[PDB]
Amino acid sequence: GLPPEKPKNLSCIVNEGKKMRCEWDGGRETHLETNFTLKSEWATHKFADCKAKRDTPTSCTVDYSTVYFVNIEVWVEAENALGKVTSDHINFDPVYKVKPNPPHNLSVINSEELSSILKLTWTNPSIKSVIILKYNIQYRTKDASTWSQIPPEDTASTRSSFTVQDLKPFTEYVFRIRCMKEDGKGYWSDWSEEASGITYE
Amino acid sequence: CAIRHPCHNNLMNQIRSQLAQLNGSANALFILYYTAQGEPFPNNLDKLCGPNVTDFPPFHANGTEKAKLVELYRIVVYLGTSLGNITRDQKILNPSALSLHSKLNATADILRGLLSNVLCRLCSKYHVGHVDVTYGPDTSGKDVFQKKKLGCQLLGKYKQIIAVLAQAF
Repeated sequence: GLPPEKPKNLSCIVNEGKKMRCEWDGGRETHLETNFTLKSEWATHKFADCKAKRDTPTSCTVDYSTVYFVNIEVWVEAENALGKVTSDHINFDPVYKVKPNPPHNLSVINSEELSSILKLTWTNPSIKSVIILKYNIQYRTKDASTWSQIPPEDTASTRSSFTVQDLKPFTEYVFRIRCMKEDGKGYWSDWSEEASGITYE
Repeated sequence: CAIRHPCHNNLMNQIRSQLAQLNGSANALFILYYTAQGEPFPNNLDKLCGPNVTDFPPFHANGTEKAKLVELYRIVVYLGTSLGNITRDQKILNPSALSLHSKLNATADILRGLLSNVLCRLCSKYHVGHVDVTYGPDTSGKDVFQKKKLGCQLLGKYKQIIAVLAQAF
């Protein structure tokens, strides 16, 4: 048997609404019974330790609720009969580790009296009240194998609608959208439900 | 002023974000609260849910940064404790107002974070030594109705003061 190696690649994620979760790479098999503990603390308060389950040995979901705008220091402790070691510490504001819920209620309309025009409207996830949003808008013809995407720069700040143009006349289109913190620090949300619509000619 | 590691270097911007956060959901917390109490609160908001600065800590938006943070600190503590009593009672009096309990805790969480950050700039920048105490006297001093009212007036005061605080930093 051997002593535990320093855990590495610690990274945390905060799905909107849920408690924070961190994951890490354990290291070379110890052949011994090794315990992992996720430590976390504000500069003024030690939070409850998080002990990794056997089922999920290299990941932990804390027991405290997520508080944005307050840096939290985090690290992992590994231990077995032969040794007790800790990972490097990371210190971040939970706000940069968010995975919003997908925008919902996506819908299409031809509110332009023109063909090459379609307007999408949707409802932003609740996290909008905390972070400014960025998006990826994808579209494709009803019968097409792959998606096309609208330039990222054209959908770089919070909005609840976008009007897509330069589309081919009398054509049906499918759409989907996803979002995340405007500065790119975080995780993309899952895609929204698809929405279709046809154009004039 | 005991620290567990170096306080953050973007404190003032973070508390600003924290105040905005509070300010932007206070109205919803207030609304949730009276609506959950039922008659005679929804119809008599002005005399059952007004903003009374009782013993409530003061705030001079015209003060220095240090002076405002110290007042902000005593205010958060006061609100923080007032909020615990309110929720304690509300879980008993209105066991069904699930949404209400939830938003109460959510606001309590945001408030604790504010204390941490405020305490951090106050210690790191002004070497304050420590800040003086002031709590809300919940107590059993009141039949069910006085609780409900005191609660409703606190949130009323909270909604007003928070807005004043949100744009003074």
